[PDB]
Amino acid sequence: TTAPKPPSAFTVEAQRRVEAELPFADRADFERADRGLIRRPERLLIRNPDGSVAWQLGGYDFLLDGKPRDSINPSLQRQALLNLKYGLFEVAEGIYQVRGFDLANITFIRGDSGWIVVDTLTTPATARAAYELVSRELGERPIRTVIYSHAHADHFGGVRGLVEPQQVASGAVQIIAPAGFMEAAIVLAGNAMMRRATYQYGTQLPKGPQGQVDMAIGKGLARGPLSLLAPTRLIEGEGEDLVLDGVPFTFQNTPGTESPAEMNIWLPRQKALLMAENVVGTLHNLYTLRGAEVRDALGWSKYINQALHRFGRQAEVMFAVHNWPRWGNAEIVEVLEKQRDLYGYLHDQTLHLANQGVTIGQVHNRLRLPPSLDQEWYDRGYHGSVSHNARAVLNRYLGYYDGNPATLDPLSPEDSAGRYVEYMGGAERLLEQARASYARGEYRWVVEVVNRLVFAEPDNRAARELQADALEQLGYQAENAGWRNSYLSAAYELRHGVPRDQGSADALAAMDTGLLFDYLGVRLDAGAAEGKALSINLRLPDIGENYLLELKNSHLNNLRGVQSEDAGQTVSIDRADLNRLLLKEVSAVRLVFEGKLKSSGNPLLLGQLFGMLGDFDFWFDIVTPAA
Amino acid sequence: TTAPKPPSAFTVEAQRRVEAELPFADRADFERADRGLIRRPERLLIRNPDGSVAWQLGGYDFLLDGKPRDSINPSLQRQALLNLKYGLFEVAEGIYQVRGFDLANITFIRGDSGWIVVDTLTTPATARAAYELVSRELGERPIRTVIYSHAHADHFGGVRGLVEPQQVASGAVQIIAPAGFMEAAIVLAGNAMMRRATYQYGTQLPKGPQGQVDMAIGKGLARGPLSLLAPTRLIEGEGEDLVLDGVPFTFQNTPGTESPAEMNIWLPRQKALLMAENVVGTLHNLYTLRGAEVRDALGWSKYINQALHRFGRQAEVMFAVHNWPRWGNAEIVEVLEKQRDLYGYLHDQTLHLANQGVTIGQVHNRLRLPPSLDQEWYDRGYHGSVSHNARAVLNRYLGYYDGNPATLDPLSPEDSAGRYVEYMGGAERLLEQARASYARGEYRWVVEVVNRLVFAEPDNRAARELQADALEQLGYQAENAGWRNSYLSAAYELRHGVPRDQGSADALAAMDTGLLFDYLGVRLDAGAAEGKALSINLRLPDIGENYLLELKNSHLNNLRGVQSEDAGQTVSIDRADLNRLLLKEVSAVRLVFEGKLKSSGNPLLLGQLFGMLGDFDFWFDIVTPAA
Ligand SMILES: [Zn+2]
Ligand SMILES: [Zn+2]
Ligand SMILES: [Zn+2]
Ligand SMILES: [Zn+2]
Repeated sequence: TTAPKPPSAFTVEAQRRVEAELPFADRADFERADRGLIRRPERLLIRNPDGSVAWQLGGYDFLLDGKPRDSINPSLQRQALLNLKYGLFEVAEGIYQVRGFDLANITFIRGDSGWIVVDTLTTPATARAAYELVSRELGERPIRTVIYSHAHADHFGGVRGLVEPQQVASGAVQIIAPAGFMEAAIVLAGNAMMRRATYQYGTQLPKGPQGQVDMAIGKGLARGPLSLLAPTRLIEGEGEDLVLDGVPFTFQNTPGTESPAEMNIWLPRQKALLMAENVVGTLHNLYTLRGAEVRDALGWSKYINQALHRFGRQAEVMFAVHNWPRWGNAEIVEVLEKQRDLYGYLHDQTLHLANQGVTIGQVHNRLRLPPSLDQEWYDRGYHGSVSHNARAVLNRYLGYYDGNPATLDPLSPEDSAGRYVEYMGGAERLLEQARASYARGEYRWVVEVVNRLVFAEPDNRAARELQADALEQLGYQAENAGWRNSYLSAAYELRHGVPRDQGSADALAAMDTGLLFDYLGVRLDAGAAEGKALSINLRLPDIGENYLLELKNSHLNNLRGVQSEDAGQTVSIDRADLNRLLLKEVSAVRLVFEGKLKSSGNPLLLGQLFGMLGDFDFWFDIVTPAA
Repeated sequence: TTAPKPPSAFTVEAQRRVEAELPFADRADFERADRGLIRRPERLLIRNPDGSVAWQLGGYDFLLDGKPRDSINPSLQRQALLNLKYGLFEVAEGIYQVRGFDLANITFIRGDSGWIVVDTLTTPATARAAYELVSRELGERPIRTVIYSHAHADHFGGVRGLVEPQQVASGAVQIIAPAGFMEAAIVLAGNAMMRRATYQYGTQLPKGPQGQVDMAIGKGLARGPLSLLAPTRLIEGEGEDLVLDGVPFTFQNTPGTESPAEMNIWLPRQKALLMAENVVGTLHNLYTLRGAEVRDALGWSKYINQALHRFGRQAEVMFAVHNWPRWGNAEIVEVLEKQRDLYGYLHDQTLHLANQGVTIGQVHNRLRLPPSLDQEWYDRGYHGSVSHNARAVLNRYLGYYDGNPATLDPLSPEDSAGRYVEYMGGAERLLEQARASYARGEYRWVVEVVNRLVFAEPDNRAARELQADALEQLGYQAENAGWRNSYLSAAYELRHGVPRDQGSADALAAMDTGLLFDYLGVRLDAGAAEGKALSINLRLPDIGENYLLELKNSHLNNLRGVQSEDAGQTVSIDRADLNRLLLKEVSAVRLVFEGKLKSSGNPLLLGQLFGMLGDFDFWFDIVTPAA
């Protein structure tokens, strides 16, 4: 059988262990997530221009009844309910939030003549909707400044929902971001990341006690087009002290990079500290399970300390681009201290264990936070985990190899799986020992060993089913939402198979030209390219940039600011029309005829180059070897 | 039995496959490594001031006979012999090298009045010795400029062998390095890296056909004190065009970082291109098996291209800080192109496979260089490998997790080993199936499966022995020197056990104060620290720096440029005397009495803090669970 099973007796007992271990009697978050509430609309349903649904909370109803569900980790269930505390809130005099309209919060500060808005949610429809709500409850006011607190999609994504390019062009609206917003806003492993994110986000799970229940830092991500408007003022260096529509701001940039992607925001009139996504109601990821390059817990920790000493030591309220605010100085001082020490202790004690020989394969089973960090709800691994962050720190410093040459040159799991199964007595004997292991609760073992069988025999229904039951129990047990969603997506794929059926113009525009040709380079099919040599001068006059493109040895190179007399073709074309070409909104032919793609030399090269570009299927296999 | 065994029939056949696959008929490297030779001393033996031996080539004699040794990969044996081509060489008019006096080369350029020297080998004795040799053959000339081509120990390490601080202080000698030399010259996972490097360097193997035979980019590393003198001029930005002792230089920095750690060197009078350790007679590491953060193959590839277009297209000779030069423009153009396309194709095709779902656990078994890159000796994985570099690229972009939740929360190998062994019929039945696997040549399997048994039963002599035989055959087969040394060190540890018996003042001086207290932070024992809270203002007046040290929640913080009125102790002390304190050259007591460690507030804190600092045992276990 293949539907979700009930929590086992062991999982029930794991959930019990969690309530013994954690301070459920500390209920103050509930008193915080409700404070200053001005309006919670009855039912929230947000629609896109094309009529798809962007966001909706009704599927989380099962949680409103309050009652325990042993197929959800109880700590995760606590975070799940809190995240349901959506609507328009006051944070302090002239400071409002709409929370729970998307993954992130949006922040409206009262200027003398209009709004200063921090962040824009994920997609225009949810922004427009946050704004509609502000305007019914507080009075319609124009937006004079949008501020992007950092270079992520769930912060700049719904900007077109709030303002139009004409408003930016006239100077009616300024967009403010940290220097290096545009370098970081934008890929080269994008298909892999995205596929893997279907697990972390649980894009195929039902909302329900046996599927998606939360995303730690929000309920989930909104579904809609992606928008982006270039900022007009950058905050440089360490930061800058500005005044906007009469209101004083201090921006504190991620230190001491030339290219900050993020900044804290201090408002001295309200003594209000807006922490950027460096402090949230959860340990954050140093490594997102969907894959990216490991973050810097050491720098993270030092940046929080810098905030603590600059603003923390006078703050009356601290609030965030995810989750809910905290009020009062002592409370703010302690949280800052703890968030600081949590990233620091993750970092320093991983490396303490690593220096004593503990490996990337062992550290998550050795490292434990000390009580003062372990016992705060905003320290729980809902989003990042101690387990995968400790591995990530170690991986940043020593890489993926554990130093035992038994693992230096390892066979692919699907080429060793047959032999593991043979050495184990065959499929049936392996299944039989595994059932006994399951019946003892040994899920972290069972998923390891039966996975050897799924890779050996991917069409073995009984292996798949058992593997799924075990992964599912792990997911009911997970504190971590990405972990839970992963566990249940894998079970879902193993029981059913993967979908046999199945780009933002703003994001392509934001992409640097070098990076674009770097991506085209990743698309290059090496088979088709073997033995080919071509080179082409590319001139993009709308943006005043020249590249040299050289295909040799099955590698596509691109070199900014260079031209060669030896090129086989010289192609001139605005970046703007190159973007339309790449997005299939226009054809090469159409663009020559219009006199917008001029050429000289061999007119065929560019096309030959484009024709060697392969594409990727999205729904690759994860839990089985490739089909 | 426990001594090295003979190559198996399979290993013999693997070595044969290598000679069928590779262009041994391309012998030109031999004609290159000998060109311009002025002197090769008869026997090379270099001694340290304390009388230890720093360097010596006599142990490599077995290779001089030329004849095949099937316990060495034949391609590796080729690189091994070439690296034995040591001594004083002319590269071009007024350009000399001493090669094979240490891991790296040292370069002497003829100035009007003296030498300009590029790089200083690993330790003073080998520098002094390189210089002695130059001075006998070419005339003794003073050194006016030392240049560090990049921020590694085997480039700045033997500087005190060439010049003294008084010479730098008077202005008699300038030291030139890329901006950001001092940020990169210097740790936090140093014990782990070092222990692991005993495998990669083979520090316990005999020199011999069944032990160490080479280190790819040199014969090996010299044993001696580590020296470092701060540069006096930095090359900023993209680079700078200088003239030194009459001779024109162009420095090209690693682009477009503010903090270059490396630079190419072009000499227009000789049309001579000195490539920094970005181009060598080998694919280099993006990831060194001893562990560090993954390098940037994309940037690497673009930097070589920039060199190609700036200097490559007029170069007559290209030479290097490792291995031997290449002469003539066409040859130089092609190599540059290929080295460029090799890092590019590693990078772009890893990510092509990753976008199609291939994982970090599979990519090394899928990626193959195309013939035009595969068939050049300077493209062989002697140092880096295609196998571990492809994994490293993927790890940079997606991290260590393969996306299958069967591997998200894995049991430590020593906690799953019992069960793998139980499911496999017990120790004896597992050994018996493994012997049959061995007898078929299936070494990459055997080391995987028998390792499960060594972790289950580390005192099981037969498991250990079999595991060692298999790892040893893998090592005889390895093209890659770090891989070979690892394989044979693991065999060595499994047969014998690990050593039951068992800091540079210049390097500590070079360490930034923040980074030093970051390291003390890693030394902190979390047990001893639990529940403790102390804070201390540190003032270092020789260098004009103030730190705030705050111990809380079992984490030590340090904050540059800040003081607090609330500190429990204020300690003032020159960085210079703090260094002596840390190196046990002086005591705290001695330094108060001398009036060099002043205090106020609670005089005990600093000592209490130092007393919570643990230390690491060097010889931790790798191939067995901890003792
Ligand atoms: Zn973010
Ligand atoms: Zn966010
Ligand atoms: Zn180096
Ligand atoms: Zn080097």
